[PDB]
Amino acid sequence: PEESSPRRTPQSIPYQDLPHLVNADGQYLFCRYWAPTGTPKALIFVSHGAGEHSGRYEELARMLMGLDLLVFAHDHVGHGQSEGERMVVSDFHVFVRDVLQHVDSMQKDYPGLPVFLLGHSMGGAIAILTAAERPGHFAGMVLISPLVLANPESATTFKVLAAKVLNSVLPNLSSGPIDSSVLSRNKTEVDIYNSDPLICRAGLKVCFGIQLLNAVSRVERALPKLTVPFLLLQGSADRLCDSKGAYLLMELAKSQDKTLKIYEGAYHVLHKELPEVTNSVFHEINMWVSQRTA
Ligand SMILES: *C(=O)N1CCC(N2C(=O)[C@H](c3ccccc3)[C@H]2c2ccccc2)CC1
Repeated sequence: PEESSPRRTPQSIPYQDLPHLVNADGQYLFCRYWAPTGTPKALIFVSHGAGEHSGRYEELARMLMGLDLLVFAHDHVGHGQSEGERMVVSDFHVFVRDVLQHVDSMQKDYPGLPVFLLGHSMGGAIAILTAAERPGHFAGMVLISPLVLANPESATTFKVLAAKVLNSVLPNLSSGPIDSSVLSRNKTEVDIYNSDPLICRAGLKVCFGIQLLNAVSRVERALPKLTVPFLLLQGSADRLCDSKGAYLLMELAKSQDKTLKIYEGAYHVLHKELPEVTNSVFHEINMWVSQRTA
């Protein structure tokens, strides 16, 4: 008997040449690490949003590593360089389970360190659910435009189409894709998003949209259990995650250490917005994590 051909990413790169982790379902997740030259003060997991991937966090990760944190991430199943049918998940909990496996694995290699989470959009719903599953385990969470409440006009349009796939057998159904111009007022960052071949810019598959509605439902039920410290950054003109969700998260979370910063006029991707906003986002995350790792 001979060993089968190396498992490769969806872009045909052997996983044996890349940092990776195999999840509970036997799926390979592509991993990224940014470690300081000294002994890290803390670990921080970066949780990307729907359709994107971990490579989009390069600059934020380098800033965090500059604070002597060991930053780590993986592409969620169905995204980027990880395995899985594109933007499909059997249940939304798979994302949370896989973050927990990676966090548990890193804490074995770097024991006794505080661990933080940083999430954007769906990645912020994943961070919230991860922290609610393990009360008292995480030192803090940084949320950038987390998915807590979808945009009201898009939630109504979807929930109707969703109950049509929920009543019949229609596997290939999909809604329309995101209008990339609403991601950011920074046109260069919108063009970069439109140029990245690791980003899935296809319309949302209805099955996946159902899992996002499950995520929103679960986030709402988790808020009375959420006690982790958090920093919440939200743009007032975000057409993807309505700002009303950020106010509801500040109100309903039980956390004793919660802070909200609103960026007036800003769109969704605050860490890739107009320079004045992006520089503030980086500075605020730096101060917030620096204060909680001293
Ligand atoms: C960050 O990762 N996200 C991706 C999903 C996106 N989104 C919602 O929220 C809407 C949704 C939610 C649940 C089921 C179906 C659709 C979509 C959306 C919003 C606005 C326009 C187009 C698509 C928020 C950001």
